[PDB]
Parts: sequence; C-alpha cells; structure tokens
Amino acid sequence: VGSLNCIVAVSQNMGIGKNGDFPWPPLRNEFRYFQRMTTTSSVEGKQNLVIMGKKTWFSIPEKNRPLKGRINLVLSRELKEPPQGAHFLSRSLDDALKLTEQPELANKVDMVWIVGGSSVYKEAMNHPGHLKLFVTRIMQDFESDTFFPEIDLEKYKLLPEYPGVLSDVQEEKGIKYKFEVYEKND
Ligand SMILES: NC(=O)C1=CN([C@@H]2O[C@H](COP(=O)(O)OP(=O)(O)OC[C@H]3O[C@@H](n4cnc5c(N)ncnc54)[C@H](OP(=O)(O)O)[C@@H]3O)[C@@H](O)[C@H]2O)C=CC1
Ligand SMILES: COc1ccc(OC)c(Cc2cnc3nc(N)nc(N)c3c2C)c1
Repeated sequence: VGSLNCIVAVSQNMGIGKNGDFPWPPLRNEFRYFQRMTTTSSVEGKQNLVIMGKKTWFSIPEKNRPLKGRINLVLSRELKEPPQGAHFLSRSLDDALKLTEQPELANKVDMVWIVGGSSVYKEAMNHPGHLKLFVTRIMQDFESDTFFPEIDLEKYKLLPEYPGVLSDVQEEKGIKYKFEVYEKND
C-alpha cells in the first residue's frame, strides 16, 4: 500500500546464494540491517509485508521463520498452502500485490519488501512505476549458483544518500561491504 522495495546482498561477481545459503560466511550486522529495514513501518499500527520465493523461505533457518513483526508471503505455483510458519501464499507477483488491496489487509500494510530470490527480483524490477532497490555490495568475489539480475543504470539512479543507511564501508569477518539505494520511477 505504501512503497514497493527490493532488498538483497550481492557479491562483486553478482552472486546471492550457493546451495541454499548465502555464498559468504554470515554477516551478523548485515542481517541486523536487513531486519531493521524490512521491519520498520513509517506509520503507527501498520506492518510491513515481505514477499519471497519458496527457496528463499526454506533457506532461512527455522529459528528465524517466520520473520518476526512482518506479514510473511511465499510465492509458489506448486504449494497448495503456505509453508509452516508462513502467513500467505500467492501464485504470482501480481496476485501478491492485488491482495495488499484486499480490505482484509486493507489498512494493515505499510511498505512491501521483495526479499528474494532471483526470479522474484527480476519480475519486481520490470514492474513499472516507482521502486527502490536496497543493495548491500559485498566487496569480493564468491563462488555462487544464483545471481542477482543486471541493474539498468539507464533506469535506476544510485542515490547519494538515504536516511538510516550508513554511507561508509563496513567490515565484518574480514570482508568489506557497503549499502546502496537505487531509485526508479517509469
Ligand atoms: N544474498 C541475498 O540477499 C539473498 C540470497 N538468497 C539466496 O538465493 C537462493 C534462493 O534463490 P532462488 O533460487 O532464486 O529462489 P526463489 O526463492 O526465488 O525460489 C524460486 C521458487 O519460488 C517460486 N517463485 C519464484 N518466483 C515466482 C513468481 N514470480 N511467481 C510465482 N512463484 C515464484 C517458484 O516456486 P514453485 O516452484 O514452487 O512454483 C520458484 O521455484 C538461496 O541461495 C538463498 O539463500 C535469497 C534472498 C536474498
Ligand atoms: C540466518 O538468517 C538468514 C539466513 C538466510 C537468509 O536468506 C537467504 C536470511 C534472510 C536474509 C538475510 N539477510 C539479507 N540481507 C539482505 N541485504 N537482503 C536480504 N534479502 C536478506 C535476506 C532475505 C536470513
């Protein structure tokens, strides 16, 4: 109902996963960042909705599923019902978005966050209108089996800054990374 946003951590080789996991060792503050960003609602009494593919839901450890304080929606054409812990199941990105507009969640959803995987990212990226990409650039190459789609710089503008997102290069476990925000409106 508010903003449509994507959030991803990508290596310099554009990788996002490896055998059901993140291609690098776990970054606990990257994660804290991901939690803070998708969890905070710019409006009282409203909650954010997170959309993810089926493989993304199964890659999150059980202890962490469902993502707390958010409406969790899984995308699948094969599941008959939401996985255990999940709140909604949709068969496509359009229906996930049309549901937002159901008087049910009428006034319950604030921002919508696309949290993975590839398939779900590309399709949000081609979705017309206004969208923001929140990209954590992991500054090294990592052997990966899943990639993030190409960012069209003719459509996406990298922002010079954004409220609540550090602009300095971070370092954890001896790997460097930085946070970026891209905006579109076609
Ligand atoms: N570094 C990072 O930020 C992130 C990394 N990841 C990682 O990426 C991998 C998961 O990636 P990926 O393989 O791309 O998986 P996805 O999570 O996108 O799972 C794909 C499944 O989801 C369903 N689905 C996906 N897109 C759609 C759609 N548009 N409409 C309907 N159903 C859809 C389909 O399910 P069905 O087959 O059941 O139809 C499809 O098989 C793991 O490695 C995970 O750890 C994930 C998120 C962020
Ligand atoms: C251990 O907690 C996990 C493990 C795996 C896992 O998804 C692959 C997640 C979810 C997770 C974590 N950090 C992220 N970090 C960023 N920047 N973007 C994401 N989309 C993201 C996601 C979806 C959380």
